[PDB]
Amino acid sequence: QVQLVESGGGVVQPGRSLRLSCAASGFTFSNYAMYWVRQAPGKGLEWVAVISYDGSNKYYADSVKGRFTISRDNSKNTLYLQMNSLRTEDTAVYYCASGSDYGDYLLVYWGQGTLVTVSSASTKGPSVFPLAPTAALGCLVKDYFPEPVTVSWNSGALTSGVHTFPAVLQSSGLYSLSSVVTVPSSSLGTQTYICNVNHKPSNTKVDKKVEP
Amino acid sequence: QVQLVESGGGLVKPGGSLRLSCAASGFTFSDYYMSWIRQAPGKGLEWVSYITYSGSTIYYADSVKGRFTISRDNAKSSLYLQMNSLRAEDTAVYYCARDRGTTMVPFDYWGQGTLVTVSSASTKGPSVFPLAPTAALGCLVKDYFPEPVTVSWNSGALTSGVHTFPAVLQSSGLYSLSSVVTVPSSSLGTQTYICNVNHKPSNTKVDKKVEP
Amino acid sequence: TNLCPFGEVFNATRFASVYAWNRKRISNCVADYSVLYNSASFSTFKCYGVSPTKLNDLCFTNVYADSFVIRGDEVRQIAPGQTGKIADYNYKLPDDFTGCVIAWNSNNLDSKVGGNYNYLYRLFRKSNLKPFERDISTEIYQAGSTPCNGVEGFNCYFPLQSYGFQPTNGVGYQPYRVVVLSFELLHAPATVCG
Amino acid sequence: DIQMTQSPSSLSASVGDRVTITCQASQDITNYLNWYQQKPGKAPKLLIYAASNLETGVPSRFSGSGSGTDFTFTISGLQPEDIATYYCQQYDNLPLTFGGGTKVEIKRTVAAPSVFIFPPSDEQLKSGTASVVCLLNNFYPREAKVQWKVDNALQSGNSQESVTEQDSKDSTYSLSSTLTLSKADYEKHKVYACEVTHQGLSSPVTKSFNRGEC
Amino acid sequence: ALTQPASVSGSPGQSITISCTGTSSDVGGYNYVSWYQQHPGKAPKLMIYDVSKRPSGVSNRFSGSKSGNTASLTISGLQSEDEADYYCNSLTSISTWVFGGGTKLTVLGQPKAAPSVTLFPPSSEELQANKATLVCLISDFYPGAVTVAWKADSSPVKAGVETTTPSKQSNNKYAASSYLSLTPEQWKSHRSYSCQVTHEGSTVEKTVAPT
Ligand SMILES: *[C@@H]1O[C@H](CO)[C@@H](O[C@@H]2O[C@H](CO)[C@@H](O[C@@H]3O[C@H](CO[C@H]4O[C@H](CO)[C@@H](O)[C@H](O)[C@@H]4O)[C@@H](O)[C@H](O)[C@@H]3O)[C@H](O)[C@H]2NC(C)=O)[C@H](O)[C@H]1NC(C)=O
Repeated sequence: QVQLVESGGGVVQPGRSLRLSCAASGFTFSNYAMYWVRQAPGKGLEWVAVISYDGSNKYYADSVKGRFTISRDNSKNTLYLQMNSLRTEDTAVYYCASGSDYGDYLLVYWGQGTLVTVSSASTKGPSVFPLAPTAALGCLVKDYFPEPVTVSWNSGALTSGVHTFPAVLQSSGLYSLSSVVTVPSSSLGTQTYICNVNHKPSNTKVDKKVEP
Repeated sequence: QVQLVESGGGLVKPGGSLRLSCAASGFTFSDYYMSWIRQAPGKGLEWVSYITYSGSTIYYADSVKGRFTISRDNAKSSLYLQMNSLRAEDTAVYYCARDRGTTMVPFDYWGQGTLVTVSSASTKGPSVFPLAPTAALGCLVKDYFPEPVTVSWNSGALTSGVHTFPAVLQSSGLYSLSSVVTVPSSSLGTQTYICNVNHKPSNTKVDKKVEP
Repeated sequence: TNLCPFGEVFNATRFASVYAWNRKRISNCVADYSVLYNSASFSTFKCYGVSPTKLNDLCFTNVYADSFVIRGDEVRQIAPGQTGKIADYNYKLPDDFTGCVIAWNSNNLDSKVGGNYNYLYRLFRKSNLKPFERDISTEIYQAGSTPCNGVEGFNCYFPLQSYGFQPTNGVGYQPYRVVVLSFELLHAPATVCG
Repeated sequence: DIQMTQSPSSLSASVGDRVTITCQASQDITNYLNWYQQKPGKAPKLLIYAASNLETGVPSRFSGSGSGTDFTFTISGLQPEDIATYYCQQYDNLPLTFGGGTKVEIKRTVAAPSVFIFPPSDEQLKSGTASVVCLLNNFYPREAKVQWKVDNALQSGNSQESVTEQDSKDSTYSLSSTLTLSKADYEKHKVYACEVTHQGLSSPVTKSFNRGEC
Repeated sequence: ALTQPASVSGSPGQSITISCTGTSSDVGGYNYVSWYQQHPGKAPKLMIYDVSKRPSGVSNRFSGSKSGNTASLTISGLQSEDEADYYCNSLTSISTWVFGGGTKLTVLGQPKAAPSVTLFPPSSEELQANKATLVCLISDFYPGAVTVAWKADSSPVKAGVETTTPSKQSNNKYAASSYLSLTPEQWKSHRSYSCQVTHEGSTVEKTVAPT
């Protein structure tokens, strides 16, 4: 079936380089162009580059021109990216574009996309502290890096009144997240609340017992 | 109709570099060879370069090899040339010549050409002085560089009885020409006249009245 | 009692260049040309000898199908007694042409970014092309005196060159596919009707 | 690398005359040569290609021939507009080369030189120099002598001659003799006169003036 | 970049129009329109290309057009699912490429929701590290309008605030967090710090006192 699978990527430091790829299947890869589209977190899109159908012609965005190289291979049907001279602005999720039929430069099939960030921030484990005063409670996962950290109350037992807030990046470089529970004051002391914090880039288990 | 407009030029430091172009029109630019011929001021012609249709094969003159390069672009229908490590004696008017066209005929309508010089003094503009008395009129331009300088009387209102002398080199190192116009004195005090100077290397357009 | 496989011809996914123009002999059908005629998806539809409506309700004995890729500005060259690159060296309909010519915009299918280097067209020759004359020869013609020896150089490179076909071009500078019909009559009974 | 030889290097004739230019090759080249025309300032233009063929749009009065190594080009009748340098170039071997150059003038009987004299502009006097000019217009032949005389003192060594190319209608010449000096000594002197000694003249005529008068 | 409305809204069953304006060199010179739809966090999907042409699969309710240097997309019969972003695109004959911009569409079916705000004094363990980040947690507001304005005893304070763009929560409302960065001498010397939020003009007061 007409599908696309991106290679992958992760956090990187500025000024460095990185290679990205894209797996194809279900169509003649050797008879279409390829493109790459990037989208900043919570913003619009932006064209990056194009590559001709036979590794012949190239183009680049005026922002990326001079820092990127494209390369394909009709044998393995495998397209290759190479982001060089990494800049923190380039942090976005990059999408592998079709070059589909019944068309031209336009984009159709739109493989899922790999999130890649550029930030030289200190990867710090999650330190949790209670949030104690329909009274609410919470746990304080502040000054961590990178995004994200998943939370769970009582290992999948509490669900009514769970929201995720914008933990926008502190300009220092470390995020700060939390978890909430909106519960009437009648059932605050009867049952217990535990915030199961899991920082999977570091694989740590940190807990705390909050009580109003 | 079939033309061949050339790109700019002007002064270039010794050993410098410059890019020349040759826009086309009136013929499928992808069906003709190309060649570049240069002619020093008041001397014989001289073949320099010769490029085939696809940039596959390239030829240079034995005196210019290792310093010249050609290119093509079937899309823009425009031939290019970049010259590097310029010698002083390369100063000439480099034309834009096709070769062995579709039918058979060689070296067809190849056109005007652009001056290219090798010197370094300045790019100053001219100064004008009038001349008044069956008499004649004229205005004198003096101490300008570099060539050329075109002059028109009353924005080319007069076509007959006009003369322009080809400029020479002054001992200082500049050029200076002269232009005179004759007319019966019946309309001496009645009609007025101005010569229109155009020094493209400086665009210093100046006009001046001529009356006793 | 089967229809002509016009689907695989027109709706084909791959076309050959003009000098290597392809040919498919087609016969023994029940033919409905009105599905194309009234399709109104064709930027141009002309032919000479019989009108479309009158030919739809008429029987014929033999028809050929040919197709290639040309440039829009040169579409007019596909007509009897025309001149130009294609008329001289790539394709030349005879004057008493009795087939049919159709062409539509295919900028959405055949053009490609950066320039499609696939299709070709012949450039020079020692003479004019006869009717339906195919010349696949890439032989280096020699208009000089020194021997040629195959290699491409100072005398008369390949009589084969590829279009640009950039999609960013104007109307006439974009490829328009074409299918050249041929309608002939012989002593054999008419095998295609409506 | 093959050298080409044009002959001769100069030529003059009147209207209706027939002239012939010759081109001699170094090695064998069968019928591969062209003939060019370059009016001054403009760009050249093909006249005859393959040393035998007539370019379309060129007057039939041009024709030449030759084969192998020796080639010739002829002009049936001159014209007041066919005054231009002529060029030929090889057509076979990789390193193309052109001819050597040959001019073609037009011969006339004689023309009397008209004379004028022009005072320097006051604004140039404000600039601080004097560039006086003596005009000779619409005469023949191209050779002529111009002599300055300031306050009955002959002046030579600081002159400068500029001669135009011959005309196309009457095919005459014109020279603008400019004597540039500083305004200081130009004011030190008072009377100026440029004298011409031309063949067409019968006596040396001299236009003059007096500084400050005009 | 092109021109797009930063926001747009309507009622279910209505018909909306969205503007996509650029220069004349690109959108005004070619029939090279292209429109898109992108669900949150998912992969975009082609909807309209070059005039009003639709990929096989999308319903006929979509409709777009272009005039002068302006491209217009018109939806008929708004629905809850169609509430998502929309993007336009076209050719860039100056040998580059360009996208339209941003246009968030929100089909309003419910009038408005009032926020649920929670305030907590800083943890006892945070103060021991010379740190006191007063944090006020907000939830359950709609539409996406919440700003932070911490209230001291008798003077406003916004020093070192972490202001957030509202994010739609699960119950068709929004939710947000806060972090107040004042010195420990600012945290203890005050009588009672109050959390004051503004959502669609609504304000709920929550005060904290050092205990
Ligand atoms: C080459 O391929 C073409 C693409 O498959 C072939 O075209 C198909 O031929 C059929 C023959 O009848 C056409 O038929 C009808 O089309 C109408 C209109 O559909 C449109 O309207 C519906 C809404 O009713 C809309 O949803 C569509 O998107 C269209 O806008 C249908 O209503 C009929 O049921 C019937 O299908 C097709 O239109 C035509 N396809 C296209 C894309 O035009 C063509 O026949 C092939 N050529 C050969 C020689 O085989």
